[PDB]
Amino acid sequence: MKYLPQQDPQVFAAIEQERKRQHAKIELIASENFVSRAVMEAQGSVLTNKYAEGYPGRRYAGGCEYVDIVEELARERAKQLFGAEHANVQPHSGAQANMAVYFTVLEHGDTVLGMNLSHGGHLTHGSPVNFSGVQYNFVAYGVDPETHVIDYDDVREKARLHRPKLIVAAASAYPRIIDFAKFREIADEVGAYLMVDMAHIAGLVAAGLHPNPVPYAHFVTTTTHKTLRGPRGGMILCQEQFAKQIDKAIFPGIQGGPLMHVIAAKAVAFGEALQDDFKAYAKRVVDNAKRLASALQNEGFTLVSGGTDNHLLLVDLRPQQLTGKTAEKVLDEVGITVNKNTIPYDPESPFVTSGIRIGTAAVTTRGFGLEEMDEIAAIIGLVLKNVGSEQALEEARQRVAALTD
Amino acid sequence: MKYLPQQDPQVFAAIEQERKRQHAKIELIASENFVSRAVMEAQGSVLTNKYAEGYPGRRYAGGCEYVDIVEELARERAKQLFGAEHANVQPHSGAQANMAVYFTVLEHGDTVLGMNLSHGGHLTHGSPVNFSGVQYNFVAYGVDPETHVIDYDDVREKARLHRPKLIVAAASAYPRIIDFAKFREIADEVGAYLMVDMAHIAGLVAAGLHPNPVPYAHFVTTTTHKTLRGPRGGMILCQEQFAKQIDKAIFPGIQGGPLMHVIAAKAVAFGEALQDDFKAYAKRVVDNAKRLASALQNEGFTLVSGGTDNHLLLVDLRPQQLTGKTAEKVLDEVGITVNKNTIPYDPESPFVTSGIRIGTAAVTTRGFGLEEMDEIAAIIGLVLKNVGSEQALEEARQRVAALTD
Repeated sequence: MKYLPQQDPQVFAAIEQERKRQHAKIELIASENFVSRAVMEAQGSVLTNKYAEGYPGRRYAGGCEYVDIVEELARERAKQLFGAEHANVQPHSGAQANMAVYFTVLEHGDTVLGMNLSHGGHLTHGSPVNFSGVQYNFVAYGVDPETHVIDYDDVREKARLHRPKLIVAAASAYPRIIDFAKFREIADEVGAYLMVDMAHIAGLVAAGLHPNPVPYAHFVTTTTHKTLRGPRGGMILCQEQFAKQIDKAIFPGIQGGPLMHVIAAKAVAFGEALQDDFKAYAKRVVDNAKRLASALQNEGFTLVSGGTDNHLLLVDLRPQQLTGKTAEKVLDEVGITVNKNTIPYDPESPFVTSGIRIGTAAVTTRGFGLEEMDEIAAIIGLVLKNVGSEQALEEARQRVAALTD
Repeated sequence: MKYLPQQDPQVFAAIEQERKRQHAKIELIASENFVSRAVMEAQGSVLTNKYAEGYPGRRYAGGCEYVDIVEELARERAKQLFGAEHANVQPHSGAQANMAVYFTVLEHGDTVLGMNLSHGGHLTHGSPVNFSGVQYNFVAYGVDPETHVIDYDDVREKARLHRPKLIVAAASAYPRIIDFAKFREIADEVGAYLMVDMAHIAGLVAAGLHPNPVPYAHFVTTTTHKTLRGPRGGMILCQEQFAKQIDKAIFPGIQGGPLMHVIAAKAVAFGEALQDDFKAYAKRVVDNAKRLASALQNEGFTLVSGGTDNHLLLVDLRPQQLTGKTAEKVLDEVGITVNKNTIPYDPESPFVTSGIRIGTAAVTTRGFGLEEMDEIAAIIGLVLKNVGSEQALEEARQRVAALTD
């Protein structure tokens, strides 16, 4: 940076602190990742100056000749990446991506079937304090109490009973592979649309390590900033029959002027995803997640679903008689960043929880491998089995520092 | 740039073309402006890596210690700038800022009174193809057919008849000062909330050249990227009694994770706005708009409202027997960027129009003064009075090139 340190010393100092923090801490938040310097440079471009209401070629303003190219590059790379017939790269977030799809196919008060929020489902999949649960009539399907895998007979029973107009698949904290073929089969029986919110698994789908929902879903929403390793924003994928309706829902439906600088960075992120190195990266993410899961069990931890199939895992902390809140607090003290997360059939509230959510996407971008996964799990064991001991937390603090150079 | 040219030659080339375009063209789109290099550097920071769901201190994730400072800096500077009791700097856009306020005080199907869209009102103020007109029952007030100034007796009559729960004030294409005192007086009579969408006039309010709506409105929404000269995003200002409700409406209401890198740039933009130079800048914007308005009338053009009080003006093209579409097209050929805009009581559709919207905020940032305003208006006269002559458009093309170095 050059102009910011002179202009705003207060803001620059906090950014530099955050920059050093991201390097020092072990970042295990499943939704977080580190973007390349090329992605950031695209977000810090002059493209923020341009109002580009509308779509490439069909704009409601002149001078969009070059930002059209940028958006088309973002749309075509995404179609090439996921095998979609249409893409919309304008959603400001995953929340707005979901919102636009809901705006497309649903009237106010329509019944929608999504995943239970305490079982892995996202806030935008029917939270009573979120727009989705207030605007639409959301019913929930769950996971098996023992295996923690989606009960597909329950998805079928809830669909046949409540008769939803839309079925939503995918989650924020589900460590297993989602059977999209069964979700479409259930949707076809009740005559409902199938939406898949692949936000978390997007990068794994792009690398071919998680089944692609695109051939099975009518709508596929995602964030660009999770396993896809792009800028903070959203995207909608659909077949050409909904293409016009999806575009109208974003603009002039729920949004206004798009973020052309962020869309530029999306294109860069999609470009990086198409390369062979990203496929090797995403496999290491999955390999690291399996290794970390196995190593935590070795330490004596119980895991939700008994392991993982993707990038994230959930630790059932009930055997250790610890809450997610307590675990989150004590690991923050030693330099490990997690988040408290409800486990399926949690006896605790969403603000206390009985579990922690851990992802490997961030540490794998850094260069962490199977060996580092063994050490991370060993530190977690030392911390959580000795919460009252400051000498163990000091030992953990030094071992965290050794991993991060 | 360093890493983007190597990583993505296609995206970098289009950005460089856009960079050169912004320098070459005369940018007269009223909603557009040029951000400082410090604002861009904040948007191209590592802050995009961090999930900061919640608010400073009351986060739903750990490691937010430094991004909290950034957001607090953005919130406190905005409060210092506009004299507000509370600020929310998380809205991804002006559309989402408006959406959150609507989500706060209104149920589905509630009556809301906003400005007529063909008279100056914005898309989010009740368009039947926008979420606002579909979600809520929008009624419109208008301007006087002769003076084009808001008919405040009509605002009062529409409010007393339709009994709205909320009244929205402000516009996308209104060249005069809005009487917020009268809007609150009308709202108090019918027992309705008053929302002011100051998106366009925000920078002029910050410099004290347009009356502050804050003391009069229950809610004040705005974009940060117009006359405020900041990054592309939104903001909500309100009194402390709605503070908790407004925060809940943004998260977990309509959004998810905020854009911390954009919020950083918002803080930088607010910091730049607090300085004395910005007040001198914003006065020049107003001075330039008055000079350009007077000079266009000198050329023989009819203006909506007979001039301007702010940053923008509307040219009534009916005397020249030209549509806004035609004027927009021919000025694009010579290097002047405008947008077609409906004039009050337009006989043409919103896709053809009888007028063009012109703003001075962008050219004033460049260094354009009263002399340059005289020349810009002279070129517009040459172009629009000689649409069929290629020799005049070539003469105009060279005169545009002379203004932009």
